[PDB]
Amino acid sequence: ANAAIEPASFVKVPMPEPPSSLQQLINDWQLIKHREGGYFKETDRSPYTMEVEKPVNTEMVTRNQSTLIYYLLTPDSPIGKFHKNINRIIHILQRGKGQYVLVYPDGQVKSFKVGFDYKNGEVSQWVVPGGVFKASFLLPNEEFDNGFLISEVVVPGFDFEDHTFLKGEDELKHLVGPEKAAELAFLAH
Amino acid sequence: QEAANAAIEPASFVKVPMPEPPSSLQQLINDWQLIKHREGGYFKETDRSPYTMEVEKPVGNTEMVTRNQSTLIYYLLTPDSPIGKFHKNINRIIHILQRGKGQYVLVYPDGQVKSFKVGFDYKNGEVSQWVVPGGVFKASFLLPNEEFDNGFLISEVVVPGFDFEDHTFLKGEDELKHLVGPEKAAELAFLAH
Ligand SMILES: Nc1ncnc2[nH]cnc12
Repeated sequence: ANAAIEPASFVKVPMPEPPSSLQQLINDWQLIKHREGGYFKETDRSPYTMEVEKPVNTEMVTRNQSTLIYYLLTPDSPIGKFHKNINRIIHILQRGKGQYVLVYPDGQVKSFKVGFDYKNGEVSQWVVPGGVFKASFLLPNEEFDNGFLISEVVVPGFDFEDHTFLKGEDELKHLVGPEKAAELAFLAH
Repeated sequence: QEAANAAIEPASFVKVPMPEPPSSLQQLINDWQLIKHREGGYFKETDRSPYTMEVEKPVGNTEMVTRNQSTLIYYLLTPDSPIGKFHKNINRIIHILQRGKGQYVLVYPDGQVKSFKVGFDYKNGEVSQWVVPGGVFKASFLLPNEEFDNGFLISEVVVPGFDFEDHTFLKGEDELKHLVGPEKAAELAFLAH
């Protein structure tokens, strides 16, 4: 809790197209649609590898030390559906405004806003622990033509073998009860 | 080195820094509890991974060492402290533009010296995120802008996590000379001593 989930109109019913400025940026930077939704683009992957213990009795797997991506939400596709990661993820706000909703394994729900107006409780830099489900949606905002741009750094570096989607609203019901699950259903597959 | 090469051109602020920072920035400094950094500017370590990693460090001949997997930082340049003075780092550092505008000046051990601008107006060669290879000396300075009241705020991620052994900062222009023509160095002097 803390933020109050109130999806703008384009969040509930996404728009067919994003404003042209966001289109430009999308094409110039060659961002692509992510599995979760929104646009992204891995811009860095450490040349350094590191061995890491991973449960299968565990097993050693090797990953890059770190990975960086640009992640962008837009009226075009404003939601980044509920997904979980093995490693902690660092998020750095760059432009616009958005909101995050985290579902902890014990079933606790947390939601907060991302933006540069810290006085009004807007975070511009946040970390979400591995194992914690997360989703985020675009918040309307001028200043960045209704867009939301952030940078993400994963350590060890991202690897889909470490990524897992919330299995629909079902598993949501299991985690937060039906009444809450229903509320956050728009953020899941 | 894909960043568009930029023209090193300070402003009144840079060469003749202000006495105190402008109210809005000063307020941010107080609220976020940012401290003036050794190399200049203000900062704060926001996140230091609880998870660790063993890394091999030289002392040829080397030896293992434990490091936090990563460190996060808020770095801000203001008209009263507009320069991030030249300094190296064993590891690569990821930089992410957040507010304001600025310019970076790098000096590779080959003597090679690139310089680019940080801003969101990429249609003009400005970059919003950049990685500086360990080993390279980096300096940065403030660029007048209105969006962020002449401030320049970025975030830096270091992995392995920052340790003082990983840090060093060239002194005076002498070392700057034996890295760049004593001439080209003269120009890049305000980012040194
Ligand atoms: N580098 C990356 N590649 C794919 N999905 C990601 N999610 C976060 N970072 C990612």
